[PDB]
Amino acid sequence: RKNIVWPEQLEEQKRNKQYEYQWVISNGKKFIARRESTSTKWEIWKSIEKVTPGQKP
Amino acid sequence: KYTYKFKQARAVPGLVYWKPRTPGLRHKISIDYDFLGVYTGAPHKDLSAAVPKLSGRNNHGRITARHRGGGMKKVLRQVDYSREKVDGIPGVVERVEKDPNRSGFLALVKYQPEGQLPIFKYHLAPAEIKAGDVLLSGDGAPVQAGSTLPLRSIPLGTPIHNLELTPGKGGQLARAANVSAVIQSKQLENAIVKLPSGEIRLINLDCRATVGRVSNHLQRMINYGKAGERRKLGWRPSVRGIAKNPNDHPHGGRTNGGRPSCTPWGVYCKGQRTRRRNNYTNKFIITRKGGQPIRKFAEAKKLKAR
Amino acid sequence: MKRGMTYQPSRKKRINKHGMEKRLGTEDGRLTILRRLEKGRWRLTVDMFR
Amino acid sequence: YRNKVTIEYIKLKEPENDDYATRDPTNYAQLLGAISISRHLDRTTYLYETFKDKFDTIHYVTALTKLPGLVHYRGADLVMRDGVQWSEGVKPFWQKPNAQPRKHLLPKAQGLLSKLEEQFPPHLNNLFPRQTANLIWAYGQLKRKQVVAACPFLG
RNA sequence: UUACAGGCAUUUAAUUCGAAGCAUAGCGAGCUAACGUUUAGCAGGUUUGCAUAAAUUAAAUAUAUUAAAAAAGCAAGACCGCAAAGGUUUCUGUAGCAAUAGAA
RNA sequence: AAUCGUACCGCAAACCAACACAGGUUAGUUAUUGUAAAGGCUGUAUAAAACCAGGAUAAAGGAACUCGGCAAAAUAGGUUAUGUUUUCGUACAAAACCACAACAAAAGUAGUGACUGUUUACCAAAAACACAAGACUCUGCUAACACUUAUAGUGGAAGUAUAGUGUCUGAUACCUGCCCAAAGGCAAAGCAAACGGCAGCUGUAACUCUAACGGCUCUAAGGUAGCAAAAUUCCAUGGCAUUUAAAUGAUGUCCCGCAUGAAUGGUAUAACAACUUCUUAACUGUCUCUAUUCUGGAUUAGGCGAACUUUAAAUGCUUGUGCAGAUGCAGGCUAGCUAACAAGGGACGAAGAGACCCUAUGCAGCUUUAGGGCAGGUUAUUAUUCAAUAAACUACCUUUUUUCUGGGACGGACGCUCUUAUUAAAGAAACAAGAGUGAGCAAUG
Ligand SMILES: [K+]
Ligand SMILES: [K+]
Ligand SMILES: [K+]
Ligand SMILES: [K+]
Ligand SMILES: [K+]
Ligand SMILES: [K+]
Ligand SMILES: [K+]
Ligand SMILES: [Mg+2]
Ligand SMILES: [Mg+2]
Ligand SMILES: [Mg+2]
Ligand SMILES: [Mg+2]
Ligand SMILES: [Mg+2]
Ligand SMILES: [Mg+2]
Ligand SMILES: [Mg+2]
Ligand SMILES: [Mg+2]
Ligand SMILES: [Mg+2]
Ligand SMILES: [Mg+2]
Ligand SMILES: [Mg+2]
Ligand SMILES: [Mg+2]
Ligand SMILES: [Mg+2]
Ligand SMILES: [Mg+2]
Ligand SMILES: [Mg+2]
Ligand SMILES: [Mg+2]
Ligand SMILES: [Mg+2]
Ligand SMILES: [Mg+2]
Repeated sequence: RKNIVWPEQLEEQKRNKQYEYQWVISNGKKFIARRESTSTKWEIWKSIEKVTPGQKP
Repeated sequence: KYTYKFKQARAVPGLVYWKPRTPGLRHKISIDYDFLGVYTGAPHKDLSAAVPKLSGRNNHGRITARHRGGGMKKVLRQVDYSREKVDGIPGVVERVEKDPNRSGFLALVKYQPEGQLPIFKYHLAPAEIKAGDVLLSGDGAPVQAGSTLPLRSIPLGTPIHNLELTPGKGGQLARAANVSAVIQSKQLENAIVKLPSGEIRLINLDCRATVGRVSNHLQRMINYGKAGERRKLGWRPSVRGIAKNPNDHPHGGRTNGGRPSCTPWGVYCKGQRTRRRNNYTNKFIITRKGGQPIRKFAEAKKLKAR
Repeated sequence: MKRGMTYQPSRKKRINKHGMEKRLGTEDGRLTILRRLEKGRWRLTVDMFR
Repeated sequence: YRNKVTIEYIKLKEPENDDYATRDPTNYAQLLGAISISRHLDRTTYLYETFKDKFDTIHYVTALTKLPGLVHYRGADLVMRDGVQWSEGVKPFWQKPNAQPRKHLLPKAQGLLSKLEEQFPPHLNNLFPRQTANLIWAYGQLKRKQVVAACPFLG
């Protein structure tokens, strides 16, 4: 079996994942939306109450 | 060779002799892991992975390895055959575990490098290593079971296992249950090593090996009592050649064995050689299994042609 | 055993095996579409609707 | 060996120079070659649509200079000579007065040229006398044929 | 000799209809065969080999120990059997209810 | 907080089967001690034929039936002192005792496979296959081997000779003898648990018989133990004993056995079997020998409304005749008319351009030491830093495998001369008959 992915490889790929960030407003509340660089789907990640803009969480 | 007197005696420790309550239990002999102290639970989460069964089918989807598939779920363990990462750091054995993918036993070892977090690894268990033992590798280690050293620092008569053909790729030669290899002499840049099959070969002195044997001495005493016991392991039944029809096998016809025994593709299977006569690796093999000199094998059809 | 029941309908199977997206994925499927355009069939695939 | 055998080796001769007819260019030089040796307007239009962004000043000049040769005259306005073959300054036919282009080629040439003229202006300051001369010659040919009425960049 | 009409012959699908088959290219695993991933089901009873607890409950109470279904478990290609999956024997049916069914 | 599903059918007259088709179709829930809450569903008009199907009861006998206890019937269940066999776990016999209403069905002998399993959808479920287990052989890791145009890639295996590939035997117990000559295959000049083989004649012990014991020929070796009228035996229903009133049967036993025999295994074996064989107990409409009866169809009435088939018809018997078995032709007979219910002798009755056999410009699949080829792998030789050639082994491609004939096969025959019968001109056939020949001579011109 020449193709196996071990847990160490899974964690390395997860830590090397890039995202595109976009701020949106919903019902007067601000949310952060992100899209994975290798996909075309956007999703709402978190709100500004739990995230600090300007850092790398 | 299994005999019914062996099961009746019920002598060898470490085996489970199932009482003949049913037809499928009369000849069944297994291994008692609890009596041996071998852990038979789930593997370490950070050193294991769940994978689908292939059932002997390649990327084209066709059967290339016959009589496979239909077993239980498969989980694979990652084993560090080369301990070059942890050369200086000593390791403490936590458990000895059983793996259905191999015939030997694996050992879980924890390392504590200075200034870092603990590290866990799997290693092929030597013959006489139990939980709590200390394993060491690299220069400055004693010549004792479980130690990994280059061939330049191993005595001639000491049995070894998990030997590396290449300097740093990893051990590949001696892995099966209760097997070992010995060193006969050491030359300028090579050592003469006798392999478990009885072959004498040249191996570079910078390769590494582990002192001792493999850690399962009850492999040959097992008897599966049922057909379904090997079905659960992932093996399927096979049909004899003379039982098939002419369009299926060379032995298909009504008569039995009209022609000398051969493979399904017509190759004689009772002594015909399959290794390449001009194989590049002939330069490292001194004597083949059974005592045949390499030159006798390399130059056998050339004399007949002449 | 009684025969004649070789068809077991499944909507997901029908789209995947004979759908337009499948016919357009290979060269031979594209040729099949052209053959049906040349003959002038009103419905090109089982997957088509307005 | 009752039936004697004779063996012959046949070599398949091929043209020395490659005609960029089917393969897609993948380099700066390959794109120039495909444009220069293009045989039909459909080929030139295909190259521009697919590799639009991989164009330079030389590529735009080459496309313009070759467009006049891809516009063919009507077969009814040409008379074939008896046995004459293409040579240096000699053609296998002579043209009737005021020959007209093919009916179905004018819209293609006009459409293709309009796209080229749109993207050219930024490259006007990177031309050499050879490139300027070829552009002037090409437009004059494109005016003799009913493709353009004036040269936007004449000034 | 040339032309025309006719009879016969040669060649080209050549009086008409009809095979089992051979070669090349495409469409099929929603039936069935093997396999992969995910999911679910199998009343009520019987026989047998093992298994003891953050400190099992009582008595002995040291010493020596003893009694108790004191176990919300594992094992069996185990047994009688409702569902279910099969198709052993008989009869009915035979263009039939059914191009393979019904009752026992 | 947007977007899509929400009606109706869903063990069915609405889904899969051409149908309102006795077939097929997944999961989740509900009442009920000997019963059963909710909910759901509903059949042209009659009856005192034969016959057919599915049930019930039956005097006396109880397998006398039949290829065969097929089908039907039957105290069927539980606990036992004692005995037998075991692979020590099991399995079987057993007088007797114990049962509220429901549910109910044997043992022994032999043959073959250890066992649970799997198989020809639609005539074969088995002794066939698989199986745990034994042995042989190949494979040093970029392993052998398989898929592929392979220069890729993938399975083997992320395994490492206590492992993996292929082959034959088939739990277990006791055993497993000799041969590598010739023609092949493979290999390290050797290999049989690789493919295969394993004789004949003749003389001899008190009377007889037999031959313990001799002689000769030949071969690579000459079948050892075991078992044996077999799932193997042509004479054949072999001889003897048991079993019955009666034995081509069953069991045991005698045995160079046309043509038994040791891993294409030999001989036994507890348990197991919708497998084949025989026997015992009990039970019975299987039978002597049938009778009565219930339900449904048939049968009678109204309504609705098919199919096979049809050269034309107003369509008797008998003997004779004839393409050789006559409703239709010749003689001798036959005289109210049309149907209903019932039976099935004939119409060489209907259904499917005979399958058996022979004949083709025949077709296809399979096999091989029938001919030819090299186009994959292996092997050999040579050359450049994944190549070229081939009388070899494996795989693959293509082609050939007469006619005559008292049907075909088997056997025999096919050219050319002389002679016999079909009279005394010539000619004249049969797988009719009786004899020659495919040369010789340098002189035998
Ligand atoms: K097998
Ligand atoms: K055969
Ligand atoms: K079973
Ligand atoms: K064999
Ligand atoms: K059976
Ligand atoms: K009749
Ligand atoms: K005859
Ligand atoms: Mg067969
Ligand atoms: Mg069971
Ligand atoms: Mg079946
Ligand atoms: Mg009676
Ligand atoms: Mg009788
Ligand atoms: Mg069996
Ligand atoms: Mg069974
Ligand atoms: Mg069948
Ligand atoms: Mg069966
Ligand atoms: Mg059957
Ligand atoms: Mg055995
Ligand atoms: Mg035999
Ligand atoms: Mg056998
Ligand atoms: Mg009626
Ligand atoms: Mg007559
Ligand atoms: Mg008459
Ligand atoms: Mg016929
Ligand atoms: Mg003939």
